[PDB]
Amino acid sequence: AKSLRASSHLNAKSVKRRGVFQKAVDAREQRISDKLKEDLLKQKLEDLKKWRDGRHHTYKKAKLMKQSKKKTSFTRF
Amino acid sequence: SGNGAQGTKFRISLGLPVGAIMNCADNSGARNLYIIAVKGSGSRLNRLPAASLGDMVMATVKKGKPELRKKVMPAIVVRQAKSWRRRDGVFLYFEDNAGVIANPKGEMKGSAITGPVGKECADLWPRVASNSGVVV
Amino acid sequence: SHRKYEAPRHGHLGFLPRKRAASIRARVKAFPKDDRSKPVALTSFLGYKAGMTTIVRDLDRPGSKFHKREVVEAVTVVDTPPVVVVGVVGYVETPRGLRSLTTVWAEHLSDEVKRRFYKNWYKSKKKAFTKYSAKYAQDGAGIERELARIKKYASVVRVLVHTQIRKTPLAQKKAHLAEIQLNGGSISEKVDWAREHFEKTVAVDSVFEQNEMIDAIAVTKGHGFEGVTHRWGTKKLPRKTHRGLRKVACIGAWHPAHVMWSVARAGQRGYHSRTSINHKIYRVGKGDDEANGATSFDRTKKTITPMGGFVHYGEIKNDFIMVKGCIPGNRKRIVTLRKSLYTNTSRKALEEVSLKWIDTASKFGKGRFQTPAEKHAFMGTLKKDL
Amino acid sequence: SAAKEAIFSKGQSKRIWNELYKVIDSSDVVIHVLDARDPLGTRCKSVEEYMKKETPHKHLIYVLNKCDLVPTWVAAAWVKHLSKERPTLAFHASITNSFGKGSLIQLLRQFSQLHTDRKQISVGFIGYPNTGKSSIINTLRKKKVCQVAPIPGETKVWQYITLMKRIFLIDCPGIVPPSSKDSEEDILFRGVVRVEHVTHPEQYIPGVLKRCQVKHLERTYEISGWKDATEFIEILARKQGRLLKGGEPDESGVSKQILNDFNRGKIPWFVLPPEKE
RNA sequence: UGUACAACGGGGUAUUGUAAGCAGUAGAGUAGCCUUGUUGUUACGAUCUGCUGAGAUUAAGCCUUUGUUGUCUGAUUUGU
RNA sequence: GCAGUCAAGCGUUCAUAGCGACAUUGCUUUUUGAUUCUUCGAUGUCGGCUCUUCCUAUCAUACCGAAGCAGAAUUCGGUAAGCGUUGGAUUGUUCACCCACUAAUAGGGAGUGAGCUGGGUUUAGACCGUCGUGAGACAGGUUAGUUUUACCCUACUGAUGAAUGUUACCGCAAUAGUAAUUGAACUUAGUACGAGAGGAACAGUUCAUUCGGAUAAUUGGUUUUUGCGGCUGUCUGAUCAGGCAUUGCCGCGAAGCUACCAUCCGCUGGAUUAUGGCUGAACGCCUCUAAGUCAGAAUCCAUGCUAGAACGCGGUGAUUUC
RNA sequence: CUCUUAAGGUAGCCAAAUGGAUUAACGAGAUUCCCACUGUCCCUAUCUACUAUCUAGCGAAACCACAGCCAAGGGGGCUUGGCAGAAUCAGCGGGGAAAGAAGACCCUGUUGAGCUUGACUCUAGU
RNA sequence: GUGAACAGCCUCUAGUUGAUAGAAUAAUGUAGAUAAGGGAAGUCGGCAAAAUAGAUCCGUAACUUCGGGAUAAGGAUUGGC
RNA sequence: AGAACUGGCGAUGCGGGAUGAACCGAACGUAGAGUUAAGGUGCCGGAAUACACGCUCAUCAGACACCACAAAAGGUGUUAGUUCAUCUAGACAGCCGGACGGUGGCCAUGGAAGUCGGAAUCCGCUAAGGAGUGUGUAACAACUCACCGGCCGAAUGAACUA
RNA sequence: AUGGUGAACUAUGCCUGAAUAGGGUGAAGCCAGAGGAAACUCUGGUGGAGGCUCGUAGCGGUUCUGACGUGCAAAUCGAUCGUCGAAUUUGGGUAUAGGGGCGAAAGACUAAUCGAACCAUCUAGUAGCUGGUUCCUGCCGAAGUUUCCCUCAGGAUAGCAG
Ligand SMILES: Nc1nc2c(ncn2[C@@H]2O[C@H](COP(=O)(O)OP(=O)(O)O)[C@@H](O)[C@H]2O)c(=O)[nH]1
Ligand SMILES: [Mg+2]
Repeated sequence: AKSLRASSHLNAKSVKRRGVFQKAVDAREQRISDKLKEDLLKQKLEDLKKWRDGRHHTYKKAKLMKQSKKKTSFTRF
Repeated sequence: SGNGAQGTKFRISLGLPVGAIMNCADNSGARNLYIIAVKGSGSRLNRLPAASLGDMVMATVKKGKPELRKKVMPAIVVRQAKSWRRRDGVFLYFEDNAGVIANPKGEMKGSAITGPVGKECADLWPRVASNSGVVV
Repeated sequence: SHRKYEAPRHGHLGFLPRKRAASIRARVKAFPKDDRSKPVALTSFLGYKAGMTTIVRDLDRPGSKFHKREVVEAVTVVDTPPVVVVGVVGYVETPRGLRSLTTVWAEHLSDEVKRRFYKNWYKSKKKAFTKYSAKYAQDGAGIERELARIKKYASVVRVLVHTQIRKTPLAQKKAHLAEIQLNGGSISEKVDWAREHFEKTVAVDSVFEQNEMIDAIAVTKGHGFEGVTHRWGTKKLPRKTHRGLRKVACIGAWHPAHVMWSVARAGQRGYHSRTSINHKIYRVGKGDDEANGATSFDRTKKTITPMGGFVHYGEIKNDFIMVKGCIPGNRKRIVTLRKSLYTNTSRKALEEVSLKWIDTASKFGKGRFQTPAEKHAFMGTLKKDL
Repeated sequence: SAAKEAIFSKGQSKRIWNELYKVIDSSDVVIHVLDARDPLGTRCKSVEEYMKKETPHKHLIYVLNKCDLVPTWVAAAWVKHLSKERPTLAFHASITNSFGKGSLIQLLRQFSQLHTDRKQISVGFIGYPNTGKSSIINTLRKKKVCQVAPIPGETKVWQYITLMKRIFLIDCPGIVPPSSKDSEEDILFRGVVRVEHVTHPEQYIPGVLKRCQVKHLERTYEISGWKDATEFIEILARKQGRLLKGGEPDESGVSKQILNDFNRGKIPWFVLPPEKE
């Protein structure tokens, strides 16, 4: 009966989202974030056991001069 | 599911297409049933309506008591020779595929069933479970 | 003349063209919606599909017919050693779409990534990032400039990770590099996190955890040129039909005087990129932990490695992700595991998974034993023994 | 209860009835062929009343075919009782050993004499499928002119047969009228039904035991002492070796054979004519 | 020029179903032989039993490898 | 349809000279659901197998409006083509009709005339019927009866690819495609509603149908693993170990391939239609509409998913030493 | 001118055993049905050989106005649009003055020749 | 040699090893097989395949021109020693 | 459909109608210049996004032929008209008030009082008020309009045509 | 039409040669046994008949959504099938020759030719008809209709251009 795109069932889903489901998502995420912090701490703890530049400037200037010299510019003529 | 069926029925491998003779497990006097139709089947183009354990069919009594033949009564498949899966994983099959005569509301015409009855059919049909001396 | 009996289309028109995927590693075309209030997290991961095995699960699904009953499930084991961050990419939001603004790499890159940048690694001088490490020497002025640029302008930050493929049983030494988007935290927090991580690894349990639904994005198994009867499921024509019976019979009408794009034709099957979503994580294993494959109902003290290893894949010496059901892609294949793009509202996404048993019997035959110890104790002593 | 088989509707087909109405529209004299075994069963009254209303000038005649399968007194009683309504004529159709051929020739020749103003006279034959209209035409014309087959429904169209320069015979597909007063059990025992397609022919056998006499049925098949039809079939099948693979009798097939013997005049049966008057 | 790769080998892991050879009284019985006797005995004899879940196969698109032996080399082209 | 009638109007000059909408009346098988259970010349060969798309004149599913619509069900109507629309029986075939299943078994277009096929156009054989003096031809009926791309172009399905310094990696997204579907089960409940018989639904849950996309843990299938074992016949003197039997045959058989014969997975935001409204003129009442505006369908457009412009683009790495 | 067709209650009368053709046997004859059996199908899958495929050698043919992307119009070329990027490989069988019959069923000339007949003119024979 | 056999299969004498080859093992084909459960529901039509099959023994119907039908049908067996 | 005539095409290009047997224009050698026809002048496209008076908004406008069809009508779209009617003895729209008396007229019946019905349908008092226009009641009650009147203040209504 | 040439293919007659495993059935005759007086009837054998049967070689050509379809082949290949002791199959010799022969009659066959073989000539047979019909320019330039042969056809006249 009621389709996937059904407004009624989607609205029941949306009411349900904000309850137990988003709670469980956010709590799960907090736990995984703490595990990541543990992981980085362990790794740093084993660690203690021991323009942009001239390249990009010439690159861009050449590219723009080639586009102006072959008449192939999106932005200028 | 059907009329008189208790709750949902999960997928089991279809064993009994239309035109399949199946034994009559009950004591209603029929000796075999001939599936002419299957309840609940979808409309796929060349697909024969097929029946499995726990499914209600429409069957004619082909051999047996003359008071029962030439008539089309509903039947409920209680055994099956096609191996199907039980969720506590085991694929199982019976030695014959058989059914019982039921009125469309689920009641058994017979007063007993002989031989084993699958639990997927006993569970789904209370009047089958209540008439089956051997389950699984 | 109208179609006499209405039948639905064979196949899906949204999975077209059924061509070979442009790369073996399937792209992630969408990442979960960024929520800056949450802390910084990785939205995907990279692992290798090791194989499949059997699980008994103590199902707690209220309202079900299998409620409070053990149910046997097939699962897929994805070998997931930790991936290590090597770079950042900042994306600006432009009226023609997202745009990579800049990319900052770690100071030291392993051989595994550097191999990814050559077709002929053995012949090379291995000069991969030699003029780029020097940008860290001059107190990191260029590195800091591009990171400040990401902070100033980027509206999407993606980290660049890669797999420690040497930890897998694979023969391939060329690691797999990818962009993983960082969700949570502001742009500056994303960049600072990533800078702090430029040579540290990220374990799989720092991205996913048990009882989470994840997406599997992988290029499927390839089958070569395959005909209509099985590329699309078209019915076989009657026996000994002239010109053959494994082909579609009529192709077109008197008009449009062409074969339509919708008519099923033969061609490449498989090796297509697919995104399969909502795969429940049944176990996030730990590499160092022996008894990976043991549970609280099964005390055998065994790892998830079947006897004889997996078939066409070695042992599981690493962290692994065991997901319910089957996954696109075959064994040995890089898969991308993604966080779910939406807060799923099914009750399956909420269930805690309670395994009773993992099938570590051999996949190289009709394996009947879980451990070599069990096989020995069932056989008895042989003639190799006295 | 099961569906009505398509084989008990045969003869009610619209093409057959169109063919009959052509035969009637084109005939001056209409012969209604009757089976002497059960004439009243094989009498199509609806066509008779249609002709009495719509075509009073066309002449119905009864011809009591298969007249050699009843006793002489039964044939005589039936002609006595049907002549009170319609001029009937006893007849046994056989190209070599007929009876009533001369009488029918004389009657048709008189019918032509009455219509001397109309210089061709067409005589159409009417009845159930298996009564013998083609066999009567072949008898009169004195060779295998129309197609003759015991399985009913052979001829599908009418055909003109030129008996004489003045007289034409028209064979017709046999009809069965759809009046519900006749059972669908009865539409089988009149030779109308191809018994091959009868789905459960084991049920009509007590009907045969009703129609036939035990004294004759013990003799047509050399078997005796059946308590019931359902075991009459099995004792006959064991006698004839019609046992399927595994020791069980070919019960449906033997029933089909018994019904075929009944309708094709291998078993002696008739319904007794009405009482003396 | 190496936790390299390869060809073999070892170990698992899987498939079959108990190898070749020898022995045995185990054996339907039939011949012969005398100690003419109850495992009489010498020979044949399908088969049976013991060595023997033995023997074979096992990546060719299985896993692993403290072993052995060898290889690491040519050709072509590409510049803002 | 024919024959009337009336007359809004028309002609007009005369409204009786005539036309003439709507409305209506006579004719059609007997007023008490019986029959009228009832058939009557298609000079027609088209029709099924596979497969695609479109139409809306909507059968179902979605949402509405009107009904003595209590409930349940139904009827009539509106928007609506997103998505489905069956298995058989039957006869020249097809519809019909029949049986059943189904949510429903809607109606059509382009159809598939030498993609494949059945009857018919079916040519020389033959038989019967009718006619003709005849040769013969027909009111017929029955039977048997070779037909052959593409290797060309284009379309379509997949696969490479030259050069825009070279080379490598990581991405963007114009455009184009798009997908999910239906049923019933627990609970809401034996509640609302009801004399009673009966008896919903939303919210919360669980499965399944059809489709689709994958996958091979398991189960099943398959076996040139000719992997292992056996069997027949013969040949290598016997044992061994083997050959041959157009893969010899039989049993088991890993791996691989594979099956609703196995398993997993398939969503959520905007804007609307009918309709229901708000404020409010037109028009000193009123009015959902004119200005403005709220909600609202399986719709649309996006999200998500597939491809990636081979002449769309970005970021980044290395750029040849004698 | 007259007038004609109404015998009994489950097998009769009978004709120098039968009263039949409802004929055995036979049949690559036409048709229906049943059992058995099966991939005919549900609903497809897998395997083997040879192809196809790639290479070395050898090397045709049909066909051919020129070409070869679509839509609407015009009672492929012209009109108006959609567009359009080298060179290509395997499939495919929608379309192609693209070939393969344009055959078959039709129409017409004063158009042969086979056959018939109290059509005409003749004639062997008799 | 097997076997009833000048059948099929294997071999001795004699003859031949000639038919363009090599490498892969996609779809579709040609030829040949196997397939769970059901068993004609497929089809215009059980087409094609399957099933049967040698020999011994038991047994064998209607009908009949008395000759047949008839290998009717339906059963029980088969090795080695 | 028949007759009679006259034109066009055949044998014939060219300009225009996007296109073209039947339409509009047009006296065909090779050119140059000017001017035009029919058709046009936003851009494709040579030529005014000219001037001017109105009308029209179409949830698939029209650009188009017209004593052509679907075509006779339907519309609380808009515009211009025609005829008739009402109006400082107060118009249209609003509120407010009266809306009476015989009388609950007769018949009917469980009831029927203007309003289930059948027939009458008159009189009085009036500024006006039906033996009642509808909602209503079991009947009444009440409300309502049609009809008057009070307040307001100046135009309005109806049918038709384009 | 005239005159010739073919029975090496094939049709049929004749003369002279040749070829055809293994099985099933079990006819007459005969033998023994028992019945009956006898004709003879029953049982057990023997025997080995048949335009009999299964089935090789052989001869044929049924069926297949068979293979092939510029093929190996202008009729093959594969499997399946009919028959297989004779009205059989077959070599050579010999006879029949075209308005003929020969035919278990299908117009079947008569050298890939048959609704009348093949070859040459008369013969360049006959056309209502189809296709084609070869250089340039200048100038003039139609008709597509009347009237009669009953009419169609086929034609003769007027009309237009000269
Ligand atoms: N015994 C008998 N049988 C007859 C007679 N007439 C016809 N039949 C049978 O009827 C069968 C065929 O019937 P048919 O003539 O085709 O019936 P129709 O279609 O009415 O002419 C034939 O086999 C005859 O044996 C008769 O007079 N006596
Ligand atoms: Mg007949």
